[PDB]
Amino acid sequence: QVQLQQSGDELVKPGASVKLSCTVSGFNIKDDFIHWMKQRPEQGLEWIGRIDPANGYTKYAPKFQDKATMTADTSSNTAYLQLSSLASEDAAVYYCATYGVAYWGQGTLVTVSA
Amino acid sequence: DIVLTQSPASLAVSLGQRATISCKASQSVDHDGDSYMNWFQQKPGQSPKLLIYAASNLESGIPARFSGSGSGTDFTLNIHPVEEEDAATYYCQQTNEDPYTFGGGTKLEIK
Amino acid sequence: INNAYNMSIRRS
Repeated sequence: QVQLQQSGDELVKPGASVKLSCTVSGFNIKDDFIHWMKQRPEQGLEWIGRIDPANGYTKYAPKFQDKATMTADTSSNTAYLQLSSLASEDAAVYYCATYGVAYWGQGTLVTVSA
Repeated sequence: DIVLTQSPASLAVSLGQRATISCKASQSVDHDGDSYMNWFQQKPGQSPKLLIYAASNLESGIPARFSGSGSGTDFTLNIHPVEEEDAATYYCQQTNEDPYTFGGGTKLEIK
Repeated sequence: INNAYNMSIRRS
Protein backbone atom coordinates (compact mmCIF):
# COMPACT_ATOMS: atom_id res chain seq x y z
CA GLN A 1 0.00 0.00 0.00
CA VAL A 2 3.03 2.25 0.56
CA GLN A 3 4.94 4.06 -2.21
CA LEU A 4 7.74 6.56 -1.97
CA GLN A 5 8.18 8.80 -5.04
CA GLN A 6 11.47 10.61 -5.21
CA SER A 7 12.26 13.70 -7.24
CA GLY A 8 14.15 13.67 -10.48
CA ASP A 9 17.88 13.29 -11.06
CA GLU A 10 19.95 16.49 -10.71
CA LEU A 11 23.32 17.67 -11.97
CA VAL A 12 24.65 20.27 -9.50
CA LYS A 13 27.67 22.57 -9.45
CA PRO A 14 30.41 22.35 -6.81
CA GLY A 15 29.70 24.66 -3.88
CA ALA A 16 25.98 24.82 -4.52
CA SER A 17 23.13 23.34 -2.55
CA VAL A 18 20.36 21.05 -3.72
CA LYS A 19 17.06 19.87 -2.23
CA LEU A 20 15.65 16.39 -2.94
CA SER A 21 12.10 15.30 -2.18
CA CYS A 22 10.35 12.07 -1.20
CA THR A 23 6.55 12.08 -1.57
CA VAL A 24 4.83 9.31 0.34
CA SER A 25 1.51 7.73 -0.57
CA GLY A 26 -0.42 5.08 1.31
CA PHE A 27 1.01 6.08 4.68
CA ASN A 28 0.66 9.08 7.03
CA ILE A 29 4.23 10.20 7.60
CA LYS A 30 3.35 11.51 11.04
CA ASP A 31 3.39 7.84 12.02
CA ASP A 32 7.02 6.90 11.34
CA PHE A 33 10.53 8.18 10.77
CA ILE A 34 11.68 8.85 7.26
CA HIS A 35 15.29 7.68 6.73
CA TRP A 36 17.73 8.82 4.08
CA MET A 37 20.53 6.68 2.62
CA LYS A 38 23.43 7.50 0.27
CA GLN A 39 24.99 5.13 -2.27
CA ARG A 40 28.08 6.36 -4.14
CA PRO A 41 28.44 4.98 -7.68
CA GLU A 42 29.09 1.21 -7.54
CA GLN A 43 29.73 1.55 -3.75
CA GLY A 44 27.85 0.43 -0.68
CA LEU A 45 25.07 1.96 1.36
CA GLU A 46 25.38 4.63 4.07
CA TRP A 47 22.72 5.87 6.42
CA ILE A 48 22.47 9.65 6.50
CA GLY A 49 19.92 10.05 9.28
CA ARG A 50 16.23 10.06 10.10
CA ILE A 51 13.54 12.62 10.76
CA ASP A 52 10.37 12.25 12.81
CA PRO A 53 7.91 14.25 10.72
CA ALA A 54 5.41 14.65 13.58
CA ASN A 55 7.75 16.94 15.53
CA GLY A 56 10.56 17.68 13.12
CA TYR A 57 13.14 15.97 15.38
CA THR A 58 16.22 14.76 13.45
CA LYS A 59 19.21 12.47 14.11
CA TYR A 60 22.13 12.48 11.60
CA ALA A 61 25.10 10.19 11.22
CA PRO A 62 28.03 12.36 12.32
CA LYS A 63 29.67 12.46 8.89
CA PHE A 64 26.50 14.08 7.48
CA GLN A 65 25.86 16.44 10.43
CA ASP A 66 27.05 19.48 8.44
CA LYS A 67 26.12 18.23 4.96
CA ALA A 68 22.50 17.18 5.24
CA THR A 69 19.39 18.95 6.43
CA MET A 70 16.20 16.89 6.69
CA THR A 71 12.72 18.45 6.81
CA ALA A 72 9.21 17.17 6.33
CA ASP A 73 5.77 18.54 5.51
CA THR A 74 3.06 16.47 7.13
CA SER A 75 0.28 18.13 5.11
CA SER A 76 1.70 17.01 1.76
CA ASN A 77 3.19 13.83 3.27
CA THR A 78 6.52 14.81 1.76
CA ALA A 79 10.04 14.67 3.14
CA TYR A 80 13.04 16.71 1.92
CA LEU A 81 16.76 16.25 2.00
CA GLN A 82 18.90 19.34 1.48
CA LEU A 83 22.60 18.84 0.71
CA SER A 84 24.94 21.78 1.16
CA SER A 85 28.30 22.90 -0.19
CA LEU A 86 28.28 20.18 -2.82
CA ALA A 87 31.52 18.44 -3.69
CA SER A 88 32.37 15.51 -5.93
CA GLU A 89 32.07 12.95 -3.14
CA ASP A 90 28.39 14.01 -2.72
CA ALA A 91 27.63 12.51 -6.12
CA ALA A 92 25.51 9.44 -5.37
CA VAL A 93 22.08 7.88 -5.51
CA TYR A 94 20.07 9.08 -2.49
CA TYR A 95 17.19 6.92 -1.17
CA CYS A 96 14.35 7.64 1.31
CA ALA A 97 12.77 4.82 3.34
CA THR A 98 10.03 4.37 5.93
CA TYR A 99 7.88 1.70 7.71
CA GLY A 100 10.86 0.92 9.81
CA VAL A 101 13.23 0.58 6.85
CA ALA A 102 11.00 -1.79 4.88
CA TYR A 103 9.83 0.47 2.05
CA TRP A 104 12.22 2.48 -0.13
CA GLY A 105 11.97 5.14 -2.79
CA GLN A 106 13.37 4.52 -6.28
CA GLY A 107 16.31 6.82 -5.56
CA THR A 108 17.43 10.18 -6.87
CA LEU A 109 20.75 10.42 -8.66
CA VAL A 110 22.87 13.48 -7.85
CA THR A 111 25.84 14.22 -10.03
CA VAL A 112 28.30 16.99 -9.36
CA SER A 113 30.28 18.78 -11.98
CA ALA A 114 31.20 22.12 -13.37
CA ASP B 1 29.90 2.99 15.25
CA ILE B 2 28.98 -0.64 14.97
CA VAL B 3 31.16 -1.93 12.12
CA LEU B 4 29.67 -4.73 10.03
CA THR B 5 32.02 -7.05 8.17
CA GLN B 6 30.41 -9.20 5.47
CA SER B 7 31.95 -12.44 4.22
CA PRO B 8 32.60 -13.37 1.42
CA ALA B 9 32.66 -10.24 -0.71
CA SER B 10 32.20 -12.34 -3.84
CA LEU B 11 30.28 -15.58 -3.98
CA ALA B 12 29.86 -17.87 -7.04
CA VAL B 13 27.22 -20.59 -6.54
CA SER B 14 25.71 -23.16 -8.96
CA LEU B 15 21.97 -23.06 -9.66
CA GLY B 16 20.23 -25.39 -7.25
CA GLN B 17 22.90 -25.11 -4.56
CA ARG B 18 22.96 -23.22 -1.26
CA ALA B 19 24.54 -19.78 -0.81
CA THR B 20 25.58 -18.59 2.62
CA ILE B 21 26.54 -15.03 3.53
CA SER B 22 27.96 -13.97 6.93
CA CYS B 23 27.79 -10.62 8.77
CA LYS B 24 30.03 -10.02 11.82
CA ALA B 25 29.36 -7.01 14.03
CA SER B 26 31.97 -5.25 16.10
CA GLN B 27 29.44 -4.91 18.97
CA SER B 28 26.15 -6.59 19.80
CA VAL B 29 23.14 -5.68 17.71
CA ASP B 30 20.77 -7.17 20.30
CA HIS B 31 18.63 -5.26 22.72
CA ASP B 32 16.26 -6.83 25.29
CA GLY B 33 15.93 -10.17 23.50
CA ASP B 34 15.63 -8.79 19.93
CA SER B 35 18.35 -8.77 17.25
CA TYR B 36 18.27 -5.68 15.03
CA MET B 37 19.96 -7.09 11.89
CA ASN B 38 18.39 -6.71 8.41
CA TRP B 39 19.36 -8.19 5.04
CA PHE B 40 18.80 -6.40 1.72
CA GLN B 41 19.05 -7.56 -1.90
CA GLN B 42 20.01 -5.04 -4.58
CA LYS B 43 20.08 -5.49 -8.36
CA PRO B 44 21.81 -2.92 -10.60
CA GLY B 45 19.91 0.29 -11.01
CA GLN B 46 17.30 -0.77 -8.46
CA SER B 47 16.57 0.10 -4.84
CA PRO B 48 17.60 -2.23 -2.06
CA LYS B 49 14.86 -4.72 -1.20
CA LEU B 50 14.35 -5.90 2.42
CA LEU B 51 14.62 -9.72 2.70
CA ILE B 52 14.93 -10.41 6.40
CA TYR B 53 14.50 -8.23 9.48
CA ALA B 54 15.17 -8.79 13.20
CA ALA B 55 17.75 -11.42 12.12
CA SER B 56 15.27 -14.15 11.11
CA ASN B 57 11.91 -12.67 10.10
CA LEU B 58 10.98 -13.17 6.44
CA GLU B 59 9.68 -9.99 4.87
CA SER B 60 6.29 -10.07 3.17
CA GLY B 61 6.53 -10.99 -0.49
CA ILE B 62 9.92 -12.72 -0.13
CA PRO B 63 10.12 -16.46 -0.72
CA ALA B 64 11.12 -18.90 2.01
CA ARG B 65 14.24 -19.83 0.02
CA PHE B 66 15.72 -16.89 1.97
CA SER B 67 16.43 -17.38 5.65
CA GLY B 68 18.28 -15.54 8.37
CA SER B 69 19.88 -16.71 11.58
CA GLY B 70 22.28 -15.58 14.28
CA SER B 71 22.24 -13.35 17.33
CA GLY B 72 24.61 -11.04 19.15
CA THR B 73 27.51 -10.25 16.81
CA ASP B 74 27.29 -13.05 14.23
CA PHE B 75 24.55 -13.34 11.61
CA THR B 76 23.97 -15.51 8.50
CA LEU B 77 21.82 -15.31 5.40
CA ASN B 78 21.10 -18.55 3.56
CA ILE B 79 19.63 -18.82 0.07
CA HIS B 80 18.58 -22.19 -1.27
CA PRO B 81 18.08 -23.50 -3.76
CA VAL B 82 19.78 -20.68 -5.67
CA GLU B 83 17.95 -19.53 -8.80
CA GLU B 84 18.91 -17.20 -11.69
CA GLU B 85 17.06 -14.28 -10.18
CA ASP B 86 19.15 -14.43 -7.00
CA ALA B 87 22.18 -12.94 -8.71
CA ALA B 88 22.50 -9.61 -6.91
CA THR B 89 24.48 -7.77 -4.29
CA TYR B 90 23.39 -8.47 -0.68
CA TYR B 91 23.91 -6.13 2.31
CA CYS B 92 23.48 -6.63 6.02
CA GLN B 93 22.39 -3.62 8.08
CA GLN B 94 22.12 -3.01 11.82
CA THR B 95 19.55 -0.72 13.38
CA ASN B 96 20.33 -1.26 17.04
CA GLU B 97 22.55 1.78 17.64
CA ASP B 98 23.18 5.07 15.86
CA PRO B 99 24.38 5.61 13.30
CA TYR B 100 22.76 2.68 11.49
CA THR B 101 25.45 0.90 9.50
CA PHE B 102 25.68 -1.48 6.50
CA GLY B 103 28.08 -4.25 5.67
CA GLY B 104 30.23 -3.75 2.60
CA GLY B 105 28.23 -6.07 0.36
CA THR B 106 28.41 -9.55 -1.09
CA LYS B 107 27.98 -10.05 -4.83
CA LEU B 108 26.27 -13.39 -5.57
CA GLU B 109 26.96 -14.68 -9.14
CA ILE B 110 25.85 -17.86 -10.79
CA LYS B 111 28.60 -20.35 -11.42
CA ILE C 1 2.84 -11.77 14.21
CA ASN C 2 6.09 -10.16 13.34
CA ASN C 3 6.01 -6.83 11.50
CA ALA C 4 8.80 -4.75 9.90
CA TYR C 5 7.45 -1.44 11.20
CA ASN C 6 7.93 -2.76 14.75
CA MET C 7 11.11 -4.69 14.33
CA SER C 8 13.25 -3.58 11.38
CA ILE C 9 14.48 -0.68 13.57
CA ARG C 10 14.92 -0.45 17.35
CA ARG C 11 12.37 1.95 18.70
CA SER C 12 12.58 3.67 22.06
